[PDB]
Amino acid sequence: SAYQWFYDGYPTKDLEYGAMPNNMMGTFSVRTVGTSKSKYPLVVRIYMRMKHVRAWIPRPMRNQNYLFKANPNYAGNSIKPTGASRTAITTL
Amino acid sequence: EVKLVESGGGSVKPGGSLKLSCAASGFSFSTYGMSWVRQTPEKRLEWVATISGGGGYTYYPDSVKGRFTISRDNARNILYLQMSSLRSGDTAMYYCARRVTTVAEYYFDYWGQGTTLTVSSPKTTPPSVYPLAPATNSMVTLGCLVKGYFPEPVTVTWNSGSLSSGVHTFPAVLQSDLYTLSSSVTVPSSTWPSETVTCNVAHPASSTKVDKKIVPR
Repeated sequence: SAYQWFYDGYPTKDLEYGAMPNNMMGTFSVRTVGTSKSKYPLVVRIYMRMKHVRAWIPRPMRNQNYLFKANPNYAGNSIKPTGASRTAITTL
Repeated sequence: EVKLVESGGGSVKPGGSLKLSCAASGFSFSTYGMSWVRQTPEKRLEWVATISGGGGYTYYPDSVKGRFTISRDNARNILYLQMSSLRSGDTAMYYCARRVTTVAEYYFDYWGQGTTLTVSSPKTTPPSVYPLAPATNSMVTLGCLVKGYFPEPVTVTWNSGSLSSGVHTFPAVLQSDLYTLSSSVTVPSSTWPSETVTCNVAHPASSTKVDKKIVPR
């Protein structure tokens, strides 16, 4: 019923954790027309406007750097404070 | 118990660099700010640096801002003080202190026992010990003059501690950029010279230890 960015389980320690496959939109195959290679070097750019959006269950804004496209794993050494720090709580 | 025990120091020639450290025990170190203070030969107390409860801010006085740098590692509960471009005016005894919060100001609860820093250009010299007997009554005061050593301190023990009850140890006095002290002991005429009296002078800086039997003149 909806694309879901987070899945807390596995599909019927594992490498299938957080994998909601039913979120696939499909593939776009590009190629020069014709039996033979094109005569020119080409570059295609794909833009995407999202329309008619509906969202549910809001959640904490990622405050740590992303490491992988799949999971939310972060760097357990480089755990930085959400925002700019200061000297004392009495100085501005 | 709250314990601050510091390490490092000794003789350094002027211009050299050194690092001092203090080790904490029996209180949560991270929740406190920590400072060093120095005492010139038992008189003047001078603040030299503080560090915030975490990394945060460091604060320095205007005699030192530039050469010293105070640090902490809140895994082993230990302060650090590196001192670079050390000068002759930096000779003193350095304590590590804990800084607590009061109504408005701050206060230093516990002080460590200090390390001693001597910044100086001369050599390390073993001392010379000379007996002090007299050339007539019922009490005998003997002595032991130990002259021309560097640095401090030295130690004068009398018959290996047996005579400690009648012993005066007079502070070492600096002249010739060498130190010179005296030490006296008091003894009943029943003990001397019928029994050996001997002063024992140990100078750890050089690992030199000399013994003088006081023989009657």
